[PDB]
Amino acid sequence: VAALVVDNGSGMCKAGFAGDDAPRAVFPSIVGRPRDSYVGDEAQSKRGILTLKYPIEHGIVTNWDDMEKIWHHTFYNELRVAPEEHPVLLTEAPLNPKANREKMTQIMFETFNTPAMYVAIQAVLSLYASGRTTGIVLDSGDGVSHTVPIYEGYALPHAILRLDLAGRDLTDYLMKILTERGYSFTTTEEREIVRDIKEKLCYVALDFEQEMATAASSSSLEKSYELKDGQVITIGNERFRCPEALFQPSFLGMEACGIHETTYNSIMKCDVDIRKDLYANTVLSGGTTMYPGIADRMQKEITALAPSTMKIKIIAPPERKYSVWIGGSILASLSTFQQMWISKQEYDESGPSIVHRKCF
Ligand SMILES: Nc1ncnc2c1ncn2[C@@H]1O[C@H](COP(=O)(O)OP(=O)(O)OP(=O)(O)O)[C@@H](O)[C@H]1O
Ligand SMILES: [Ca+2]
Repeated sequence: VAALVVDNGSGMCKAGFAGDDAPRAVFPSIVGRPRDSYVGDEAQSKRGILTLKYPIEHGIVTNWDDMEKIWHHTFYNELRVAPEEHPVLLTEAPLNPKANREKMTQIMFETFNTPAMYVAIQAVLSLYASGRTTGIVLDSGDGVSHTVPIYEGYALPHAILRLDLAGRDLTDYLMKILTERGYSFTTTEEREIVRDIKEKLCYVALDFEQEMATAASSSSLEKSYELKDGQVITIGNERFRCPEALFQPSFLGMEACGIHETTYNSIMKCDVDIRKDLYANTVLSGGTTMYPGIADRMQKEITALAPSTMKIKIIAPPERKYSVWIGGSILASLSTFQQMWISKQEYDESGPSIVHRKCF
């Protein structure tokens, strides 16, 4: 029988069967409750009568009651399976606190009675999906961006960096600057419309200053978008100013290095003898890395920071929106992985802290 692959994020949850090339269910990480409980799409649609919670903040689980409700929904409503029948691979953020790993483990075995489980780092799974075991991954989702150096299958914790600027922040920023053109997007249902605008029309400029000058001298960069009621709006320099905040956190009032400088800073924290492997194997993952033009801009910026003789290669896989899930599916499918699982007998004997020596 097949193992199950579950990838829980700040914005979206992805789940399915080990061996498939895509997840079977993708839904919002939202739990709703009367002002008895609703999860996912139903919670968002019925949001008028409900109080909404987001159990995962910047990649870290903060509310365990609600996280359990998401897992019950994932098994019984979305995949339509019995947890006690299947081994279960779960995913976690880089630098997930020790206590969080243990509680995760406790709930699978004691609440859902899984015969087996395992937990792997999100960024490591993405690297695997690209057929590599050495490289540095930039993972940018809905709530957090990480840069993660990896060597022979092992993430290097001393060199991992965290930036709390991602897709959710970009959506809000686009709402703001579209107003300064005369439009008025402010409500929760309007936020969802602007999220669509962002995903369809936005892009990363190669040279920001020059792109600003092009937009100010003609309408060559303008694009249109039709709203539900038939109104057509027009967007110009907003198309590239929005994702520019990833490269300049100043735009949002943050005193922080951009995603290009963060990647270089992580590499510089690693042993001199491995840096060249990392420079030549920089991989992009997550929904927020989907912008057209993002790989060429990363290439340009890293080149200006690195030594002049250095070989720079940015890899941006076409399926990178789901490369965490696909990496898990690959791993849980390998017959040479089957003796890596934590069994329930092992749990019964050692308890939740067995996870530190089994999932290393
Ligand atoms: N084509 C696209 N262009 C730009 N942004 C996109 C695109 N598709 C999705 N996104 C954005 O990516 C985000 C979702 O990505 P992902 O599922 O990787 O994050 P997550 O796992 O929910 O969150 P995190 O990893 O931060 O915990 C959303 O903010 C969404 O608006
Ligand atoms: Ca994620």
